[PDB]
Amino acid sequence: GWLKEIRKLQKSTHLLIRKLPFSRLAREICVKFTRGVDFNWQAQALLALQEAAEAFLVHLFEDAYLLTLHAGRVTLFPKDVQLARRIRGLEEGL
Amino acid sequence: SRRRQGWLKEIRKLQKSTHLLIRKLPFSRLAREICVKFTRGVDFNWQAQALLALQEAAEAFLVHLFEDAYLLTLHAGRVTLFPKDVQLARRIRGLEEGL
Amino acid sequence: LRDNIQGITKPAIRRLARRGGVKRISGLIYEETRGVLKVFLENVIRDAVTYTEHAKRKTVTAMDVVYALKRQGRTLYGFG
Amino acid sequence: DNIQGITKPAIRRLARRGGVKRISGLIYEETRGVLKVFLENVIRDAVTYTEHAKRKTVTAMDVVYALKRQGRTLYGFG
Amino acid sequence: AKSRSSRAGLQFPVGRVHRLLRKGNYAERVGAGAPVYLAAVLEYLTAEILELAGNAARDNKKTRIIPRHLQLAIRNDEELNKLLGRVTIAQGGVLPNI
Amino acid sequence: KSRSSRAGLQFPVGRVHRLLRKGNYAERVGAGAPVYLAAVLEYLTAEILELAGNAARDNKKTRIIPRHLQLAIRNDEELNKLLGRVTIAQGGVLPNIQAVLLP
Amino acid sequence: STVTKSRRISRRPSDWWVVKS
Amino acid sequence: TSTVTKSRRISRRPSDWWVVKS
Amino acid sequence: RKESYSVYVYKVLKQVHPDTGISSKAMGIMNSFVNDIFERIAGEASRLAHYNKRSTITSREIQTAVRLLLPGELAKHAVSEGTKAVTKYTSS
Amino acid sequence: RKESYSVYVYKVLKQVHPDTGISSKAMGIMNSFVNDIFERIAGEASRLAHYNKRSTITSREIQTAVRLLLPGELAKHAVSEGTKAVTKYTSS
DNA sequence: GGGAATATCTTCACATAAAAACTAAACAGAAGCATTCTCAGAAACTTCTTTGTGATGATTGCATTCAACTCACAGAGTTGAACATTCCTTTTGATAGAGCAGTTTTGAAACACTCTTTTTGTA
DNA sequence: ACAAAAAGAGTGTTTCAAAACTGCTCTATCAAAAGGAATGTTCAACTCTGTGAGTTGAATGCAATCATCACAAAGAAGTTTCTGAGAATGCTTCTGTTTAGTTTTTATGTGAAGATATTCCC
Repeated sequence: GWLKEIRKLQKSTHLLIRKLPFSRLAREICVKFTRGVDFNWQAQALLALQEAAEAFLVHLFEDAYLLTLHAGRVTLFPKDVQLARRIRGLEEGL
Repeated sequence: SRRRQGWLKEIRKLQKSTHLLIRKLPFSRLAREICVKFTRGVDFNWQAQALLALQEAAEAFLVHLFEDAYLLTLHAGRVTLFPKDVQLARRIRGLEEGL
Repeated sequence: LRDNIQGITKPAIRRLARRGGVKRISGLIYEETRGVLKVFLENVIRDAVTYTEHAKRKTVTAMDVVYALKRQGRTLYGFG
Repeated sequence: DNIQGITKPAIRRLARRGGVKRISGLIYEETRGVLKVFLENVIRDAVTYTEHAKRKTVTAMDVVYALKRQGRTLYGFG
Repeated sequence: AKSRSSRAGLQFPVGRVHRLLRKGNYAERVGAGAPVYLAAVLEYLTAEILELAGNAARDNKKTRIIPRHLQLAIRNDEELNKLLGRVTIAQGGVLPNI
Repeated sequence: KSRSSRAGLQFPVGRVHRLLRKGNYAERVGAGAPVYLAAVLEYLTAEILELAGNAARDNKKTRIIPRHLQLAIRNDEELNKLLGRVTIAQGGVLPNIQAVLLP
Repeated sequence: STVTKSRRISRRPSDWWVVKS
Repeated sequence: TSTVTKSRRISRRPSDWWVVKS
Repeated sequence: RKESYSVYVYKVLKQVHPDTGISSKAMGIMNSFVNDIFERIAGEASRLAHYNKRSTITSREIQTAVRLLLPGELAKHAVSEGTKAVTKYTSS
Repeated sequence: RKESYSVYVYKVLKQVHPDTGISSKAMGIMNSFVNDIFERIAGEASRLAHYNKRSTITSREIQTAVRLLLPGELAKHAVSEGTKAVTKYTSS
């Protein structure tokens, strides 16, 4: 089952996170980063921000999985994600 | 025993020195060989500082790569650095940082 | 805290991992991934709004996001 | 045998400075290959800079520029 | 009544490339053959990408190039993939791996 | 009557102005831009040199060397992140051994 | 911890790959 | 596998560049 | 008003695949790609001229910058194309 | 005939550690560092001016570039020093 | 332990390589002023984001379980560090010596500027 | 048809390239010399495998809920145009401050020496 799920997802291109939850998250981060002046967001700005975040996460998962296999496991762990971030090296992994 | 921690003394001594660890003449021979393999015509000369900077960069690169690969070693529950560790560290660093 | 980070649901994170090719996922991966996504967004959004307020604007443009990513080393193509 | 010029003890010292305790036997060939790959990339760009200038000697600045364009800034030789 | 692009045998605007070079303050002065060379290179790279993208659209049994096909074309050529190593194609997806 | 003295800096405002004008950065350079940039550069070198002098003093030495610069940089997270992709010649590494090593 | 001439705490780069809570 | 383009530029697919080859 | 490379990308597409259409979003991606590569090459040529204390970006800087930025065979063919174009251009 | 920031780095060193010296190699590294950071900030300010269709690099671009390049606490004190200097400079 | 033994520590002297201090001279920055040209500001227009509503059905969430995994470990098998001896390769110091980089000078080509004509994307 | 960008011509400027020249620094050599690499052996120390115990994540199926889609309105914000004020540039003159070259100190690394700290035996 997971196999057909993987094969179906790897041939699709649509975004996997829901646009409205992603928008809420991005907006609350922005208001935490503000200096007392609120900002608006073009609809394309949030789509751009979500396209990049999902690509980043997918690539990070690929790297982390290689670490899982190196350790002889098939189950992805938080230590495999943490180590992939450490090897990527403080700008690509961050 | 034969030597309690002979490697540990070596590590602790090397990690506080700053001199280059490869020999100048072998390194320069190798570098010049590669350079002529690139230039079909007449070889270039090399400033002593040019070869020195090349060796500094190469050694820093290799040391950082060994540090990254040993993390994958310990990740696999080992203590012996295997070639697969270096290969994976190169693969995860990417095309730029891992050549 | 109640939500807005829990909006990134387990099925969404699982879809991301499956597209990444992960066959089997632990249970702490979800909190790990929410944290990673948060730190990623904080870096990009900070730079985006820095651009946006250097221009004397109040709307974060797609080009601001594109510049933020480009300066962080990730080039995005579909939004020029 | 210029690639064989990098000796087993030199590679071992590199790994020890990197903090490695135990080193496999194939690590030596692996490290020679990796070092050769690294050198090919930098030397190619260095001689490209040197050829763009109408020079026949490779300069510390040529190596520094090669490294910077590959994303590895070097500070001691500017 | 002859464009510099036509004189070079190119489809890319030599005049526009020249104007961009001059106004981008890359240098205080621009040679005459620089925009010609640059437009030729840009056109060649565009052709190389579009060819592989069209091949991907073909064997994907489609008729129009979409971002998916550009992504497939880029990530399947080693040199193009090395060139666009830090580039994200929006709506591009990934390549099937294990 | 120098601009550096007028701004309270040790770094050369006039030289920075000339470098900005000659570096193909923009057509025109404001009057305060070299002042701001020189102040920033002076602050950054002050930070680095302070940390490096401390590192040298902790080694019972009175001359800063590349080793001390490296120790100062790699031990401050801000500077370590700023100079992330920088190699310092003759700087060595940080004395860091993994915990599973030391018995 | 360690403070410079300016009130800038120069913390050492302990760990960043691990997420916080 | 390897595919020649509409030029003499032979366009190979990416491989395990991370492995040292003889 | 707003400049782009959509018309020229379409022309070269007609040359290479005379029967294949391109999507609006794919055309935007191609515009982004052209701008990106242009900026890379132009900046590399700029800093080359600045290194060699020159003040003009000639077709020689563009050639060296192309050699620095592109991988092996890509760079070989790109240099060939550029030299061919400048020869055909001056031969007029 | 070759300009270097050695004298200014040495002045700052005397201010911060009045009885410490610096080796020649360390001074060369300090020169490389200053040049590198200058180039980073100036390139970013140039890109900003070009994004906003401006032709002038003002102290506002330098500040924004400093905010983009330097990590947080570093950038705070950097912009503090910069604004302080420009105020003291315009006050004359 | 308890004294033995050494490697690792601190201490002193000196040569010296290296940094600091001094000098002139020379080059670039400051002063002053005329000119230019860029950008702030205001006003009018437009357009795009926010906010709100309603349906809905597609998607998430919750609970179980058990098959599919991870983990510890004990024994089997493999190998890398430690060590003793040889020698050979690297280092260092000349030593030409000459090839090439760096400077200057000059001069022809080439590019910027400007005005005109002309082609090209909307009408 | 018309506005905007681009060729086209011609003039003035400037810059880069070819030349000649100087000295400096790279290469090639050599000669000891010594110290460090190569060699071989061994065994303690590691990796690998297989098993069994313990854990847990995918699968499944329900109800709940909320993302999405559409739609509308408002108005906040962005865009365009225009103007002039002041800020940047360009140019000339003069001096002061930076740098290259001397030349005067002086950390420091070495080396030797004494001991303190670490370590073996039963």
